Amino acid sequence: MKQRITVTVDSDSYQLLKAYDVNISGLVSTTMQNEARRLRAERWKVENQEGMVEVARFIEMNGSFADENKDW
Amino acid sequence: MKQRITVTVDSDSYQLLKAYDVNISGLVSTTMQNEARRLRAERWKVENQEGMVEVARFIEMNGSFADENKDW
Repeated sequence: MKQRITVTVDSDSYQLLKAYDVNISGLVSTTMQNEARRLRAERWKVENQEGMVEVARFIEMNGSFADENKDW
Repeated sequence: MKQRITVTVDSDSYQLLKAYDVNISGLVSTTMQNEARRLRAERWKVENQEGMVEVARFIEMNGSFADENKDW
């Protein structure tokens, strides 16, 4: 069978991601796999932060691109 | 008005999170806000499946506690 899990966004941030990469629906269940794997009843944290992205800072920014071709 | 993002999981990991924390739908859009600001998603889904969490016995179930638990 299947389970329809739907977060009615438009107001929530979902739109932002899909607004620039409407490839999250799958992500939804993916973001869980991570929170799922790590899921094991007991879970600590307190304070975690080291490297941020790598071990200094990298990432790549092109500027400001939406995600639509529009009409022309 | 609103946008219905429906990731019919049941098979996907979504269920894994709701199975032990059915507090993701709203979360979905949250994970986006972070992936929205930073707008730097990633591509790395699953490869194959297992089809056996353990190996002993696990016939059709209806539920009892949490969502898919037994006792503790």
